[PDB]
Amino acid sequence: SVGGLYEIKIPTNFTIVGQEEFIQTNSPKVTIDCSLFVCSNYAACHDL
Amino acid sequence: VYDLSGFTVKPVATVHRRIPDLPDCDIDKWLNNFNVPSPLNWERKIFS
Ligand SMILES: *[C@@H]1O[C@H](CO)[C@@H](O)[C@H](O)[C@H]1NC(C)=O
Repeated sequence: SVGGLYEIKIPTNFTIVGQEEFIQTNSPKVTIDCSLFVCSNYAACHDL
Repeated sequence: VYDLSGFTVKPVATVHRRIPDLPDCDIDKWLNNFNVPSPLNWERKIFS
């Protein structure tokens, strides 16, 4: 501080900048038919 | 709301395809041969 004053850079001209942000709030609702995935339609597999 | 396991559509017919691997005997081709021998000089062919 020279004489009680500090050197500061103060803006003399400005613009607006746009900044886009994506926030994920959802995901695909995956549904699995567990019996059809594991065994398809085979009776011996469904029994096991 | 309940996701009910609807049946898979049952196949109505069967399709089989496979290379026969071994060649055809073609017994008819040799039997249809017009130059048939006499019993005196009977011809012999082995189909293996
Ligand atoms: C501010 O900047 C813009 C673009 O750089 C210019 O058109 C405008 O004249 C400037 N204004 C001042 C006061 O410096």
